Amino acid sequence: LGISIMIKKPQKSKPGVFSFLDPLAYEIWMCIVFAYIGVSVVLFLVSRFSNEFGIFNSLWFSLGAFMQQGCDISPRSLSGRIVGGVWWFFTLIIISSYTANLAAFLTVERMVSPIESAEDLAKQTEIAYGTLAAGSTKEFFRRSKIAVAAKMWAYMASAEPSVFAATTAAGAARVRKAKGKAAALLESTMNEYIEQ
Amino acid sequence: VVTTILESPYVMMKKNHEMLEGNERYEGYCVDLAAEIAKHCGFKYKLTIVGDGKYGARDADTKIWNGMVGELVYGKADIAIAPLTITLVREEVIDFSKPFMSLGISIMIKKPQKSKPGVFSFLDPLAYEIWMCIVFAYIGVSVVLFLVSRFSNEFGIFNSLWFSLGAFMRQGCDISPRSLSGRIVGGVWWFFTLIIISSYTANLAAFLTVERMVSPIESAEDLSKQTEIAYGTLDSGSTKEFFRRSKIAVFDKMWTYMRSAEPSVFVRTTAEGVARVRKSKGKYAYLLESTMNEYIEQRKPCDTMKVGGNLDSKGYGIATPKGSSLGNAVNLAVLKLNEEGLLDKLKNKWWYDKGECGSGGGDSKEKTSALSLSNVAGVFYILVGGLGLAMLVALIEFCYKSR
Amino acid sequence: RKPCDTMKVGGNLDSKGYGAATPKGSALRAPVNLAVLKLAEQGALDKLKAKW
Amino acid sequence: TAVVTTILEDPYVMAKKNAAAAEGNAAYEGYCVALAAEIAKHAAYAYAAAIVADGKYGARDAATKAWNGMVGELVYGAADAAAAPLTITLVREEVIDFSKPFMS
Ligand SMILES: O=c1[nH]c2cc(C(F)(F)F)c(N3CCOCC3)cc2n(CP(=O)(O)O)c1=O
Ligand SMILES: O=c1[nH]c2cc(C(F)(F)F)c(N3CCOCC3)cc2n(CP(=O)(O)O)c1=O
Ligand SMILES: CCCCCCCCCCCCCC
Repeated sequence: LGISIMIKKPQKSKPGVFSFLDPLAYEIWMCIVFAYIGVSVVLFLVSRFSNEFGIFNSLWFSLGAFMQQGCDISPRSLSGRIVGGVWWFFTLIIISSYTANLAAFLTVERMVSPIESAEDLAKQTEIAYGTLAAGSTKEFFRRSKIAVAAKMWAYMASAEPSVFAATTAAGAARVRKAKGKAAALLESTMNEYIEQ
Repeated sequence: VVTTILESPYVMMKKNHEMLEGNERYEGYCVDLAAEIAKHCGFKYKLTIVGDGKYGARDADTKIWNGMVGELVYGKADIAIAPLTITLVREEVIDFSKPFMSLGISIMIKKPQKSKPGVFSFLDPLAYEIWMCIVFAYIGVSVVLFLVSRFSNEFGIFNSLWFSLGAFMRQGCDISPRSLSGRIVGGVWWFFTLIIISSYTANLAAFLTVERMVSPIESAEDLSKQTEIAYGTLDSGSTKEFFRRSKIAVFDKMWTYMRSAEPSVFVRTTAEGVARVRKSKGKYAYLLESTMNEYIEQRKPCDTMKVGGNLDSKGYGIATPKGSSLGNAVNLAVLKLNEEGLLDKLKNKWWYDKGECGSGGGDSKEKTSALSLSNVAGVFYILVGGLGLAMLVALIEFCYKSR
Repeated sequence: RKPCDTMKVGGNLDSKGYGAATPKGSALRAPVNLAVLKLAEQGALDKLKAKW
Repeated sequence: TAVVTTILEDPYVMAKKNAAAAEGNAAYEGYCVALAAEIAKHAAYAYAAAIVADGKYGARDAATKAWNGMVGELVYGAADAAAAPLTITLVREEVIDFSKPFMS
């Protein structure tokens, strides 16, 4: 056996039902609706000074224009064409932005690398790791003359909270409650008994 | 009878110094250096802190030394294993070792973090020149399509501009050209708009995926050239008096700037200077000793960093009074310690191994967040502006038609 | 001072130093040490390096 | 007078164009010749720059403790100053007496 890592088991992390709309915040998703109503009413207003752009027809055109599809009708006056052009530019930017940020989400999530060895845990500093208070594992690290091992010991010697655990039952509990923050360093056989 | 100083990384008191104080208790870089000198030169030294708490300087009228020079010229102490900026007046009164560490006047700036995304940021993925070329390409294609359709179909200027704008924004075109020369223009503009929109989307995805942070200032020459960021020293000291007695082109500018500038850039103490750099987001740059800067950027909260090389080089020695038989027993020890790779090992350990933060871990720190309204609102403003303008021109046309 | 196909990146790893050496136990030891220290204080060694 | 010992070919000491036209120390000038002009005015001596012959900095040969080149020209009393880039080393220090670094 040997000294072995122990980390919280990664959960399945089921995605939300409406997770497709994460790449844009909730404020954006509602100001889109409110700007759509505003545009559909202004286009009616401008067309109706005194054709086909009633209010229902105008809401249909503006919906079509947001979804990049576009309808059979199109404004045929200068002051309706201005509204059309500006709403077109806005929807182009918003849709391009949604796709770009979704690609960013997927790309970043794909390059995820869990802490797999001791070297990776040594370089990384986001997760605190703690041995038992008094035992052969702590004395190992104190007497350790390996740079990576000494790097951990230098870290474990001083920490704002006590990374050390008094009891191995406490050590298991600390990792479970820390939700990935605590990484116990116990013997391999006990580790394989606990995870099983 | 070795002296020392209270500087935190160099000679420090352990936790509960009251419980344990003295030779076997004191810690610090100079402490371990003294121990290694003993290992190379066995001697009976008792560690005594400097009484005055500061380094040497001779009052003009008094003409007496004090601190680590007063404790050595007057036989009050044996040597001084501590940071002495070796210099002319101190060397005329003490015998100095070969410099066991070299340094300079570093530049200290706050670590650059991502700014608040300003409005009109949606047009960052493409350079300004490309946006201008897009505008004038649209206005050139529309007029050419008009001319073509009016050599040999309606496609007047007002309707051709609408067709081109519709084709760019990927929204379906109302009408399509029927001639051949009217169709070549349509095909070319379709290809162009497809490539441009694909480029914008792809580059924006690159912007959001991996982020690069650039230091606003790189070196002291560019810092003098910029002058948008205010840079200040300590009030009075070597790092301050250097700029007055400097005749290099850049340094005279960097002095005559801070010589006459409001408010007071000069800081009372280094703690206040680092606090001011941390407070002001990017407007303050601090010019301190290189070692102090390197040490500070390692401590919590690790919110600062050192940029640029050292402006002028100095050295720290191990002072020893002129007549001492220990005078030549320290030069050789220092040179051997330097050559063995032991002094560098010491500095490395006590500055990076005792590091509150590490650069080699979490350097990427990759995290992606939902795109807030702040990023986008620059297009909501344009949308509402366009609507207001449309209503305005509608009333203008109405009032014109009515008369 | 050579065609810029190469560049220096990163800080130097170790430390060294050049000194205007004098023969052991000679009469030009102290004045030369003073001359070098005073030159470095006034930047006459930084004006020269920036030149060549 | 005093005799100086400089190494060559570097950025430090170079031979001027029309070296044959010029004579004495002026026949070759460089950074460490300009330096070894300033030190004169603070130690007040008139020298004549003399390039080392062997063209090596110096090390005691393993077989025979003979110091070569620029430090050798000092140890054996052949010439006095060493106004040239001699790295400050322990082995050279135990034999010869340096100054404080003029460059790091
Ligand atoms: O011999 C000197 N050695 C010095 C060593 C240090 C440091 F190394 F940092 F400990 C400092 N500090 C600079 C800022 O950080 C805290 C104190 C000042 C020194 N001064 C005073 P100066 O003349 O103003 O440089 C000397 O005189
Ligand atoms: O005292 C010394 N002075 C030296 C001066 C120089 C330089 F001035 F830069 F020429 C150099 N070079 C840098 C590397 O490329 C070749 C020349 C080395 C030196 N060495 C080490 P070595 O001569 O390589 O054994 C010394 O020990
Ligand atoms: C469909 C036409 C839309 C026109 C949008 C014009 C954008 C103007 C933004 C200028 C900001 C310049 C900041 C330096």
